[PDB]
Amino acid sequence: GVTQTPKFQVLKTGQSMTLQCAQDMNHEYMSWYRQDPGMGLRLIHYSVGAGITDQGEVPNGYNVSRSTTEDFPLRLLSAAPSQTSVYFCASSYVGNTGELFFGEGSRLTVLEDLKNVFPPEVAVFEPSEAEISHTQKATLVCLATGFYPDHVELSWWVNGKEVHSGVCTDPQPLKEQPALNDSRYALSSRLRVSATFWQDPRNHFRCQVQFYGLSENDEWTQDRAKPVTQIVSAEAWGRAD
Amino acid sequence: QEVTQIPAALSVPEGENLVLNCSFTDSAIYNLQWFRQDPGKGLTSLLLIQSSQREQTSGRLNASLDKSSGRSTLYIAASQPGDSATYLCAVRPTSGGSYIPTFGRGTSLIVHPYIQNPDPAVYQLRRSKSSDKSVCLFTDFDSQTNVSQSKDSDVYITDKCVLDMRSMDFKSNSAVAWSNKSDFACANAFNNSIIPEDTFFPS
Repeated sequence: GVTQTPKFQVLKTGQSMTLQCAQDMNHEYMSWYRQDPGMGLRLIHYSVGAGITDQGEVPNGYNVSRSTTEDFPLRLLSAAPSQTSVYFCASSYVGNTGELFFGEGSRLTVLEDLKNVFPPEVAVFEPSEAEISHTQKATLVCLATGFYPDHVELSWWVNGKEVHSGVCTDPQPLKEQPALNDSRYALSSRLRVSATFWQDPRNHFRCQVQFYGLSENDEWTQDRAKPVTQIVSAEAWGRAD
Repeated sequence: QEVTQIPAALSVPEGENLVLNCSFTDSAIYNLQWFRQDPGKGLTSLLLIQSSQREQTSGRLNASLDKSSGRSTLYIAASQPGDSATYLCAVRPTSGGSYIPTFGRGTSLIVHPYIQNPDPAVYQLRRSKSSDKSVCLFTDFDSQTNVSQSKDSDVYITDKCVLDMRSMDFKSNSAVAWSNKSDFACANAFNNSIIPEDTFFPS
């Protein structure tokens, strides 16, 4: 397969960084793309073979090398805000079918000031008694708010087991301050169970949000906890009421 | 040289067969590949059509290719809510063409669930442990119902999503609205969109 790292990254303007891409399919061809809203996938650099490298459409500000067949590093010597994007590495056998194999992507946010990075606050709202009486169902809502960048993963756990049944999370977070490019975000999710299940006090419901933020090496001079990668959670227990 | 995908966005009720188009200005291509991309995830390959092929299939998916006209069509039979995603089309050059692929901007597809028994209602959900926010849930509405944005500064309304209670073979739509624990009951948040006159608004 194709493996790129890191999956998420926050950089302060000027910092250097290398996005890694490795494939174990003996593919001779490797390439890097950046994907931006409505901008589609744009080729940055490509390598038709080990030792060979060529620039793409938006090579500006990026450096690549291909000393080996398995690796194709994309380096940002001095990260700029404009380089905030989702990066994809793709490979394929030289000729053959031409089938491209993509990595999972690397979400990078470059900021002038890291003070704009905030972890999510997470809260769980318990089922409405009116919903229970009207439908015999009970919907819990998890709300994650005030985070930036939008590098999060929300999941529900019932009695320690991750659940997918009866759940749905907003496809995309919403901006709390619409006009701002670095607006903080909010994301909601719902978990619906039968009223009887919610009415059992032994049932434990947990909503957790993994937030990808700063590394425990970045300089932080704020009177608040450094917004490092972390999990923020909220929980509730069923109630006979 | 240029890849165009239309419609840019497609909304349809589940069960309907779907048609997605991909066009390219340069007929000299080595192959065409269709991908699926879920929000915040990577690209999953769906079908690959070589220049020497005219059709490729995989389950409910089947794509055709007409190099001369610079066209490829992806057909999705009896669409399902799970088919919702962005579909991307890409073509690669032939005869020493830098091997450089060209990607279209994609088609965003939403397949809406059929709600057998609509039961539109707005419910207020309390506490986060108290002293936090005011949250409301608009739920069980038919898929034709659209949720718009509020005209208030301290009010937020999410997009709608469908959840499936497997055991009961029951699906339901919902949207969440909230404000800041104060002078504004969230049930009032949705009064900016078109909703059933019989929507249930319990206190």
